[PDB]
Amino acid sequence: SIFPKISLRPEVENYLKEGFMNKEIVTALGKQEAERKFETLLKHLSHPPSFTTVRVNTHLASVQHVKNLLLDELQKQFNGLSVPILQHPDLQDVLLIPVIGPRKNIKKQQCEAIVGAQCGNAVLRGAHVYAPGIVSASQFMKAGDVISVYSDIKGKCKKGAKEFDGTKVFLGNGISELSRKEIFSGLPELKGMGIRMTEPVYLSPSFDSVLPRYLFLQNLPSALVSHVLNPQPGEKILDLCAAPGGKTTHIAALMHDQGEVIALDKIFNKVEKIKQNALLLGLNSIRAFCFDGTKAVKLDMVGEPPFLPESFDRILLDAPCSGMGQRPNMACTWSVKEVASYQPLQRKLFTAAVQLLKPEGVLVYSTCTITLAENEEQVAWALTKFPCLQLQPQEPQIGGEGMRGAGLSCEQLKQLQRFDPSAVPLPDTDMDSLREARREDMLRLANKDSIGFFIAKFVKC
RNA sequence: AGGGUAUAGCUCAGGGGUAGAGCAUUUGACUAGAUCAAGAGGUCCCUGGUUCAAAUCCAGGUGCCCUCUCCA
Ligand SMILES: Nc1ncnc2c1ncn2[C@@H]1O[C@H](C[C@@H](N)CC[C@H](N)C(=O)O)[C@@H](O)[C@H]1O
Repeated sequence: SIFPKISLRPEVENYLKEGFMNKEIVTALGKQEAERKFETLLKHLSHPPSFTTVRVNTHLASVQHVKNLLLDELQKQFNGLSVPILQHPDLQDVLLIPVIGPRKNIKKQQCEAIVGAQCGNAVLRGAHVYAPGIVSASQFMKAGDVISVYSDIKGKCKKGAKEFDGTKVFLGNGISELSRKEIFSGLPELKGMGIRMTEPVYLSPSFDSVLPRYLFLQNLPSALVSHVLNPQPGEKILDLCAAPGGKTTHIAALMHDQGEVIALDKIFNKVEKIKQNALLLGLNSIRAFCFDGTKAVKLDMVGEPPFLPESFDRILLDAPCSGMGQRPNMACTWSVKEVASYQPLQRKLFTAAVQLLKPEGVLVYSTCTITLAENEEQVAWALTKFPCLQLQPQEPQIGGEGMRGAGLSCEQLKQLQRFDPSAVPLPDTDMDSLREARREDMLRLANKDSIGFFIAKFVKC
């Protein structure tokens, strides 16, 4: 609708093109169709998901209670607007709030401000602009000025600049709470509110300091993964790549905090974020460690990692990925070598995971990318190198089936869960569209118009 | 068969030979700054290799990073 295609390097876009236009897809669909599918995808990746999905912390508050509190909250934030809060029938602990946008009738002010691309993407998802996000502002900006926020999607604005000739994207208008001086004078690493969004292009609730113990902002497929893994209370679970611990805390909540959830991560601060989250939401079965997942299998001769092989009941490999399925992602200035730089690491982590898995155990491999080399190909490779593993059907089945190209059978592809951003057209929701909307339409919208994601389920013998 | 990155206080260009921009900071002028001018600034991460010569190219080392909703 409103935004152009995702600004990719020619080589990168041609890489992905090679991915989506392979011999098998061309055979089963034709070039004229597959190409349009690809372009539709690239057109969709620039726009926010049409649904703000919120995971309920069932270990501290029920879904009903949280829903009511969030009704009061939306009553407060939207000055008494009327947006519904659906409850997913398949994902029992997930709430859905529709996104009101885009709004093309926003009048652009003269006082401007430029945020980081990531900050912009956050704002489109219903976030305000906090001080560390602003990388540019009109030199005459005072606290209280109604300013227009623009997103430096290319990430080319050098911080502190008073002018920018590069690529900007209008995010909406907001009331500033800081002058340009207060932000760029001296070097105070200051925090807090910077720009209170009052007229965003996409209208979504702000989830900063609201019910921190009860909520967790989480994409629908991400919340789905922990359900697919299906952890039972009392088991031993381990997710190699865990931080900041969304799926970790979710797993812990699904087990009623009864069992043992070991979370690993490579970066220290990230592990600290895991611990902070677990302590916040009230989960005690979570134990986080700063450790290389590729070297997590015991070899030398000495409860901390590394662990003995076949010592975990269930393992979640939420492997690091290109993140090409991210929405909204209006631009990506990556090298092709950078985009395809993940398959080896994913394979190492996968091997380490299989070694650490008990027989009859479950291994769930999940990415947030769209590439074949990081998804279906990794499944084929996994089923080839490890013959003990065997692909399993999943519950709940929500996303589409696997993409042809890895040489898998249709029976195998039906057991994968690939979420396609180009599944359904972009819904330009407004209040009139809200009122005359069948619920079964909204649910399908929430299930289809999502970020790029891929889930695969394995069992050991 | 993992990758990217290290340059001025901050944010980043550049590039085999005399160190660059924006902002911040300093000074002067004009009526504290939506004004003008002026200069202050860096063993270019460590080590080794190629080379007449490496801040630049190569290798190793180390630090930081590779969002899977919101202090960016
Ligand atoms: N070799 C590695 N071993 C363990 N963790 C890694 C490794 N490389 C990257 N990571 C971590 O993988 C994480 C990828 C995250 N997106 C995981 C998100 C997490 N699954 C969640 O749902 O909240 C990064 O934060 C990395 O710190």
